[PDB]
Amino acid sequence: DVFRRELVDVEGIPLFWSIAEHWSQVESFEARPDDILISTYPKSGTTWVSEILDLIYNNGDAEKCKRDAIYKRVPFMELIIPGITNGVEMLNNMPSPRIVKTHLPVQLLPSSFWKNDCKIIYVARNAKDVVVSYYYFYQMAKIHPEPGTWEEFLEKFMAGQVSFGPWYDHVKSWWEKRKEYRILYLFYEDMKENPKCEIQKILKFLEKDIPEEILNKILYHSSFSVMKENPSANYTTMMKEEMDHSVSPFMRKGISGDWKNQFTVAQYEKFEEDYVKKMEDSTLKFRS
Ligand SMILES: Nc1ncnc2c1ncn2[C@@H]1O[C@H](COP(=O)(O)O)[C@@H](OP(=O)(O)O)[C@H]1O
Repeated sequence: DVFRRELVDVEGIPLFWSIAEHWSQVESFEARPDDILISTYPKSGTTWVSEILDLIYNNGDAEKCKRDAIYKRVPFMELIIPGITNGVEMLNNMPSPRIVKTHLPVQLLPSSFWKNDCKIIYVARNAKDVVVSYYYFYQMAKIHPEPGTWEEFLEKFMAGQVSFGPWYDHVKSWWEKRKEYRILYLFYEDMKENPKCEIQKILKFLEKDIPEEILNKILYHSSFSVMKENPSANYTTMMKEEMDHSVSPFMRKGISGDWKNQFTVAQYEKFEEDYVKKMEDSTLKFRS
């Protein structure tokens, strides 16, 4: 059974066992100067931004963006599972310009990205909404260990004992990294509030100037209501053994503030006290 195993340490970070097993392929990954890397802590808007980028690259052409599932159009680089998928292989075989997905902490990113000085789009999301999204994702996406109860999972999340390690260090170190490499550092909440503004930021970062009409096409097709029902974007093409949407759909709620529905008041107060200690020295600021 490739599913439901315990995580394995890779350079200090808990990762899926099969990523650890095939780490050589990941560490030696060959980037290209025109790769665009989408980098996120899990559940922070990866799919949303991936779809936006593929829409941009296809001039808003919805049919072209249905050429394959999002996880084939924008490969999850480090995800290697025996008999199931190999993100590195998928990317090696992909023509430029490539859009690459990762969740690796900064210190684990393949060094080729730095050597090629790639542009990177990092997406962050408020921690409370992330842990809620991640709890349900752990339940449905069977590569993860069992999450246990919400209480148990929340404690694991606070302790960084989850796939890809602690949220706190992930977002903080990627934020610091923006001084060394070209990183457009976006917030899920900003995309919720004014998606047009955020897509315009992406376009500027990519040095692309497009007609208003194309921008509006991209906006329309990247909305939650459209993506939720789009089988090329909503992960329903995944084998049921890998993702069981009857447990929880991938496109779950797509809002900011679902944390209020999940956290008890006591859990919230405890989480905030812990958060302040971990985050007060970083210049990073979030809305919940
Ligand atoms: N177009 C969109 N607009 C808003 N949220 C979206 C979205 N597409 C996906 N999401 C949300 O992004 C989260 C998945 O993130 P990732 O792609 O990084 O795994 C899920 O959050 P919820 O579980 O809070 O609904 C999902 O519903």
